[PDB]
Amino acid sequence: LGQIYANNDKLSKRLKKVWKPQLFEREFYSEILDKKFTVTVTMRTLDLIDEAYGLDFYILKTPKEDLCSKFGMDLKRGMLLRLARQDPQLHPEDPERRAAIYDKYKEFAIPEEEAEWVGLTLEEAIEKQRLLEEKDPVPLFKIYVAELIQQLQQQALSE
Amino acid sequence: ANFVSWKSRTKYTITPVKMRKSGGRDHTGRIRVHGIGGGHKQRYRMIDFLRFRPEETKSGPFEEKVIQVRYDPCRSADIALVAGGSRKRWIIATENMQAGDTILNSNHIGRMAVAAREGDAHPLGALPVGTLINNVESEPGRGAQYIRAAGTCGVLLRKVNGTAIIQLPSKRQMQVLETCVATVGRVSNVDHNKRVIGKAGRNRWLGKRPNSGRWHRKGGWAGRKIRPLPPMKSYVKL
RNA sequence: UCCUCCGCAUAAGCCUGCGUCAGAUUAAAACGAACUGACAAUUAACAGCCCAAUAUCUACAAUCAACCAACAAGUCAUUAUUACCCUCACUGUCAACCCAACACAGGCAUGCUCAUAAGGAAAGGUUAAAAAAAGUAAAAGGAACUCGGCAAAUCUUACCCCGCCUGUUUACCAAAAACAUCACCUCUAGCAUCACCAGUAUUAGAGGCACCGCCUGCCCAGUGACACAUGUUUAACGGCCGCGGUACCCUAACCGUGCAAAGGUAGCAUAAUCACUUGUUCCUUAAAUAGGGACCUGUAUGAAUGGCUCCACGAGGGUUCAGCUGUCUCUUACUUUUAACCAGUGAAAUUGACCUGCCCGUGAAGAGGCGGGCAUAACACAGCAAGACGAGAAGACCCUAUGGAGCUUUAAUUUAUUAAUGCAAACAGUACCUAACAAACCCACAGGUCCUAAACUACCAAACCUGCAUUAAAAAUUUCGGUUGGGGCGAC
RNA sequence: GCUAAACCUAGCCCCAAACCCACUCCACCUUACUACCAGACAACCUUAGCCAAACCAUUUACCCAAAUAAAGUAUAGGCGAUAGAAAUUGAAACCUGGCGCAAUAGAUAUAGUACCGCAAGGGAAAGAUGAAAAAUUAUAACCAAGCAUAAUAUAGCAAGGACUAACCCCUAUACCUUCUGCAUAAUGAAUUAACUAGAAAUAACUUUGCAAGGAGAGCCAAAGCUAAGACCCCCGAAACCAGACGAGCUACCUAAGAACAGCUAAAAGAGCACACCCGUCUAUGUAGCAAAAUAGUGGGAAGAUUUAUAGGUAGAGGCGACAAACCU
RNA sequence: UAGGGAAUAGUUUAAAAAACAUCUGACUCAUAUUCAGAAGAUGGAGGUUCAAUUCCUCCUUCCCUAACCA
Ligand SMILES: [K+]
Ligand SMILES: [K+]
Ligand SMILES: [K+]
Ligand SMILES: [K+]
Ligand SMILES: [K+]
Ligand SMILES: [K+]
Ligand SMILES: [K+]
Ligand SMILES: [K+]
Ligand SMILES: [K+]
Ligand SMILES: [K+]
Ligand SMILES: [K+]
Ligand SMILES: [K+]
Ligand SMILES: [K+]
Ligand SMILES: [K+]
Ligand SMILES: [K+]
Ligand SMILES: [K+]
Ligand SMILES: [K+]
Ligand SMILES: [Mg+2]
Ligand SMILES: [Mg+2]
Ligand SMILES: [Mg+2]
Ligand SMILES: [Mg+2]
Ligand SMILES: [Mg+2]
Ligand SMILES: [Mg+2]
Ligand SMILES: [Mg+2]
Ligand SMILES: [Mg+2]
Ligand SMILES: [Mg+2]
Ligand SMILES: [Mg+2]
Ligand SMILES: [Mg+2]
Ligand SMILES: [Mg+2]
Ligand SMILES: [Mg+2]
Ligand SMILES: [Mg+2]
Ligand SMILES: [Mg+2]
Ligand SMILES: [Mg+2]
Ligand SMILES: [Mg+2]
Ligand SMILES: [Mg+2]
Ligand SMILES: [Mg+2]
Ligand SMILES: [Mg+2]
Ligand SMILES: [Mg+2]
Ligand SMILES: [Mg+2]
Ligand SMILES: [Mg+2]
Ligand SMILES: [Mg+2]
Ligand SMILES: [Mg+2]
Ligand SMILES: [Mg+2]
Ligand SMILES: [Mg+2]
Ligand SMILES: [Mg+2]
Ligand SMILES: [Mg+2]
Ligand SMILES: [Mg+2]
Ligand SMILES: [Mg+2]
Ligand SMILES: [Mg+2]
Ligand SMILES: [Mg+2]
Ligand SMILES: [Mg+2]
Ligand SMILES: [Mg+2]
Ligand SMILES: [Mg+2]
Ligand SMILES: [Mg+2]
Ligand SMILES: [Mg+2]
Ligand SMILES: [Mg+2]
Ligand SMILES: [Mg+2]
Ligand SMILES: [Mg+2]
Ligand SMILES: [Mg+2]
Ligand SMILES: [Mg+2]
Ligand SMILES: [Mg+2]
Ligand SMILES: [Mg+2]
Ligand SMILES: [Mg+2]
Ligand SMILES: [Mg+2]
Ligand SMILES: [Mg+2]
Ligand SMILES: [Mg+2]
Ligand SMILES: [Mg+2]
Ligand SMILES: [Mg+2]
Ligand SMILES: [Mg+2]
Ligand SMILES: [Mg+2]
Ligand SMILES: [Mg+2]
Ligand SMILES: [Mg+2]
Ligand SMILES: [Mg+2]
Ligand SMILES: [Mg+2]
Ligand SMILES: [Mg+2]
Ligand SMILES: [Mg+2]
Ligand SMILES: [Mg+2]
Ligand SMILES: [Mg+2]
Ligand SMILES: [Mg+2]
Ligand SMILES: [Mg+2]
Ligand SMILES: [Mg+2]
Ligand SMILES: [Mg+2]
Ligand SMILES: [Mg+2]
Repeated sequence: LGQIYANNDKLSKRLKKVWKPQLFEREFYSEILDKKFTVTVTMRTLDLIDEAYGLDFYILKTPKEDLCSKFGMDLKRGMLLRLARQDPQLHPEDPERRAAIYDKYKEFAIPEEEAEWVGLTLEEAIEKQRLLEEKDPVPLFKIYVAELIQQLQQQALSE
Repeated sequence: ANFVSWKSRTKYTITPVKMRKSGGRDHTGRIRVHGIGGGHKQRYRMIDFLRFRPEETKSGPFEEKVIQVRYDPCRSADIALVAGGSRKRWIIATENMQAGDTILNSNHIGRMAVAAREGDAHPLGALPVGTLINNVESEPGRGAQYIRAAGTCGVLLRKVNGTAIIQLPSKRQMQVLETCVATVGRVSNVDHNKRVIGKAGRNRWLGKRPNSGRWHRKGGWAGRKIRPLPPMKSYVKL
């Protein structure tokens, strides 16, 4: 979103101008996820994927500020979680193939605890934390039965 | 705005349906077409434009009996209630269609051309060249979209390579597949274009609002223009 | 005694807003109270607040609905199976009331009453001047009034212009000849699931003109539009001629010559038509710049931005017969209101200060206020409108401001936007090219040797989207110099 | 002698410091403040313009993360108006204070209430005893305009010179603004009280300090340099742009309603004529009963009629039988 | 009163030419038509230039336009 001078002459009118990228709908295959996705992409995206030698490398290598896509960040978390867990659901009946794929991308592996939070927005992260911390309150009946028993045992020792 | 089209009914019926006027407004509530408003209230009678619609469990050519021919407020041509088997439906009446007549809805194209009776529905391939037709469809099974107005008729000009060339009321030729079904004869109400409105009020009854009083200078668009008939419109894909 | 314009109810609105008691607060006057404090109140049967599912059904108006005849073609209808044992909750209910700053001559839907069974009071008291308002009556005359018969009275004749007609418009200075309109014509469009339209060229939309009747002549050079090979198109924008001579004079059937796309045709004409103009003549009046009929070169009439007739219609504009009348000659009388006086209550514009005369002269050029004269105890009430360049609105006319805004456009600037087209971008593949000839010789043929038998690929992916261009459409932003015996025009 | 006058508090302003943030029960996104039923709509998208350039058309400063300095320098720009860095440099930092207001001030605030507007929105006014009011026959008085006590006596900007004496005599054309020039019959002003309008650099001058140096890093300097003093108003358009709010009036439309006596003709965008709708002509009214009415007289009144209810179209727009109509 | 344009043979046009009219002849019984010949002009005055219808200036005649706002 910007402005231009008509006929590239500053002394002429200043006009609003919007440059839009050329969008293409293409199908991509993920080795780590063993699934095909119909993603709307640009020719730059195709070039970047070629330079990375595949979609999986592109998704794993590209930082968040360069991916500029929530969907891309969700794919990254999916791939990273499978690498962190060494998930057996990838090619369940072909353990050898599953282990070659995971070896190909071993450089990007990270601890599972960290991978679960990759790509999450602050709102999503807050909701995830809230669910982890949401527990029914403990009835005070149980707590008081513990102080009592613990207290009675100490009294017996003094006797 | 909260405009909802009245055209919500999903099941065919011969019961007159309550319809809502637009006033020339679109769904946004702004005037889209000028000169529309008011007029007598009207109910819509659902017209079946697919003359060859066999009953659910039936197939092949079938006949129907004309029960009544009556006025239709929603169109210039008259409409006829026809009954065949256990089904009743509204259709467009032909010039000489009257109660008690029997009409034939066939899909059969034979080596020889049939003797065309007014009001019968046949495939264009089965009709002699020069037959006056009406309620023609562009593609087979699409349903009649052409030559539906009062007194209108087309003529079957040629039949070549499984296709039919017809002349439209505007005189522009129209190529279609020979399996496209048409109705023989002219549409009812041949003297529609001779009617006289007589007074401004009668136009108001028809739902027409007066023209703007703004004077518009005429421009280059105006004045007689003698142009060649447009090239034959073709719906067949080769 | 007199009004009845109403009245009662519902709806909508309003929300305790003339019930009791206690207060002397008050109603544009007044101690009853609509104001204050307290205390009471409207009780559901009227009304509001409703409904198990799925599929399925629903051609045949209304009008006393019967004859009759229609078009603008219409407000009222189910079944099948499954599910279902229960009961009268909740809310509106008052009034002298709402929208109009007000206890406002205004606004305000429906039912019933059709003059009342309901609802109300035009006069605070007096007097009986002017001017003013609303009425009644008027001698003789009867439009002599006046821009005009406005108003009033009576209640009628004929005609003209414009518009066909009913209808529509500047809420608050214009109701019309303006707009619409039946009719006629031009232009665009071959089509479906939100307008157009649940429509399909006897249709739909964009316009012009204005029923009907007789008609609508000539022109496509220019502009526009359309179409492409020239070109087509005026019921598209628009246009539709000179100079000199010839029958005594007017005039020229006629003749010469130039120009143009065509040279205004039919009609009509002193017109609602630049002036000339109160054109000329007949009719109309005692008298007519009015009106009607004609004559008309209108050198600026004129044919769907329509011409010319003609029924019916008009709170349109004009003329007129007869009658009518206080319009007038020329005013008068009476009643009511207002008025004046008494009592109660009690505004507004306005106001430099005023101890606020007349004449002539003077003066920023029209003096109550200056000069020279004259006049002159003080103070109310009622009239009047010559002055206080009277009051009211920082003149709307006019000019000025490097002040605005609306509108138009071949003003400058621009195409971001919309549409079209081109290229790039993106996207699959289908096909790859033939004009000898022996002259001699060979070869059973079929053909060969010599005198060339090379080289050489073409097409090609429709839309959508994005980028860059081009042309349109529809718009945007901004401006519209100065001088000037006011400005403009001319000139500079 | 009345009307009045007088008052010192309520609180408020600017800083500092400190991060900030509520709760009974019940009700509240449907017509909010409404106990209790089948749904599934969902947020982001360059500010513009006034204005300055003495028009205007490119252009015209707007905290963006450290005071100072580098520096108004490099640089940008109808190279005009004006805009304007960085490298580098590098300080201090103890809330409980006031040469701030004191009822026309200070917050609009006693209150976002009353009141105004359909809505968004606009938006006030004012209080005053004393230790005790369980001391109320208390706390004296004197002061604006306006009046009253107490109308007025030839003549005149109202006074001045005077005079034994108010007047009589003589002299004298209010004020401000605006203009060549105003008693002007040119502007403003009833009067009282309160409120209500000159903001700063560049240099220079004056008076101190130190002095070829001055200055509490930067800067200037061929008597300079440092510090100080001292000069630059108020109210007013028609407009322009952005974002909201409006069709309870009115224009047109949508859904479903309602009204239209009698007579003629009996066919009617037909005639006469009520209700009803409109508003031709005249008078009245003109701060009115009324910010468009009243009386009479008129046009229409089965239709392109009139009308109640709910809904729709919104300002670069809507709507329009084009009157540049109408859109509170 | 202000402003623009125009003036060519007797007539009407052209950029010093044509057309007719005029005069001469031939053809005809004669006239016209026709054919062959002939003549004739740059409104006025002043000036530049070797040379001016063709560069300027004033006047006359005529045409067209404007002559307004309260
Ligand atoms: K019909
Ligand atoms: K109320
Ligand atoms: K009123
Ligand atoms: K009228
Ligand atoms: K043309
Ligand atoms: K005449
Ligand atoms: K005459
Ligand atoms: K009329
Ligand atoms: K007077
Ligand atoms: K003068
Ligand atoms: K300006
Ligand atoms: K205040
Ligand atoms: K003044
Ligand atoms: K004067
Ligand atoms: K003066
Ligand atoms: K004045
Ligand atoms: K509405
Ligand atoms: Mg229809
Ligand atoms: Mg029309
Ligand atoms: Mg029109
Ligand atoms: Mg009930
Ligand atoms: Mg009641
Ligand atoms: Mg009304
Ligand atoms: Mg009574
Ligand atoms: Mg009374
Ligand atoms: Mg009275
Ligand atoms: Mg009285
Ligand atoms: Mg008399
Ligand atoms: Mg007279
Ligand atoms: Mg008479
Ligand atoms: Mg007279
Ligand atoms: Mg009259
Ligand atoms: Mg008319
Ligand atoms: Mg008006
Ligand atoms: Mg009106
Ligand atoms: Mg009027
Ligand atoms: Mg008209
Ligand atoms: Mg006609
Ligand atoms: Mg014509
Ligand atoms: Mg002669
Ligand atoms: Mg003629
Ligand atoms: Mg004339
Ligand atoms: Mg007369
Ligand atoms: Mg003309
Ligand atoms: Mg004309
Ligand atoms: Mg025309
Ligand atoms: Mg008629
Ligand atoms: Mg008339
Ligand atoms: Mg009428
Ligand atoms: Mg009086
Ligand atoms: Mg009195
Ligand atoms: Mg004054
Ligand atoms: Mg004088
Ligand atoms: Mg008096
Ligand atoms: Mg005076
Ligand atoms: Mg005056
Ligand atoms: Mg003025
Ligand atoms: Mg401006
Ligand atoms: Mg200029
Ligand atoms: Mg000037
Ligand atoms: Mg002048
Ligand atoms: Mg000029
Ligand atoms: Mg400027
Ligand atoms: Mg300007
Ligand atoms: Mg820095
Ligand atoms: Mg205050
Ligand atoms: Mg005093
Ligand atoms: Mg004196
Ligand atoms: Mg002057
Ligand atoms: Mg003087
Ligand atoms: Mg004065
Ligand atoms: Mg002045
Ligand atoms: Mg200063
Ligand atoms: Mg601007
Ligand atoms: Mg805006
Ligand atoms: Mg409404
Ligand atoms: Mg409707
Ligand atoms: Mg009736
Ligand atoms: Mg009628
Ligand atoms: Mg009538
Ligand atoms: Mg209307
Ligand atoms: Mg107009
Ligand atoms: Mg106008």
